[PDB]
Amino acid sequence: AANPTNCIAPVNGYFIKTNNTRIVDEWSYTGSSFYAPEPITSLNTKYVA
Amino acid sequence: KAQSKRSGFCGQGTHIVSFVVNAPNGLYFMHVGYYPSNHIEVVSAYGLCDAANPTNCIAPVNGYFIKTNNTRIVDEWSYTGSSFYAPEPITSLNTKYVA
Amino acid sequence: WTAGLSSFAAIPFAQSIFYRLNGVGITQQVLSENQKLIANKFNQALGAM
Repeated sequence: AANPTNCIAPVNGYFIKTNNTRIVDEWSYTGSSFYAPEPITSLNTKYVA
Repeated sequence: KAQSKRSGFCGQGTHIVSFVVNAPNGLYFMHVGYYPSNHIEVVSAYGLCDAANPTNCIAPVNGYFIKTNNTRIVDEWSYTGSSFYAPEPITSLNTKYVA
Repeated sequence: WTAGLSSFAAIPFAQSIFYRLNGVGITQQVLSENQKLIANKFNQALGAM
């Protein structure tokens, strides 16, 4: 709802609970840190989908 | 594997998609390439200086066509930059502009 | 920076050399200003060739 939105920049992706992805092969390498401004919102709002 | 970060060979100028075709006694390569087909001259604005400590400078494209905030460098439209398009680097000394 | 096509057109040759030097090496535009007769040294290198 706020202007920053979940986005895919590196491996990213993931599902519920915002970002739950690891750039490294080992799982949970990153807790969910990243944030950053979102440039635009795509169609099918509430989701970049 | 990757259209981006590739030396020109897949297609003249921009290359969008790459495909593999089985030629007789060999391998045939089919590639999708983008050619502008038209050129229109517009004045760029190499970045801008703002009261915010990080100035807005357009890293991806040379400059902004109008109002020091424009993004019509592509096929169509006259969309104005909202500053999301231009990344904000550390300010560099220049005359009322990132230059 | 010709990332895609020739849409970027042209930029001043002297300025382009300074920007490319800044990207290639830690030498910076402020350091280049501190350096004296950098262009003359480049001319000497062309003369040596």
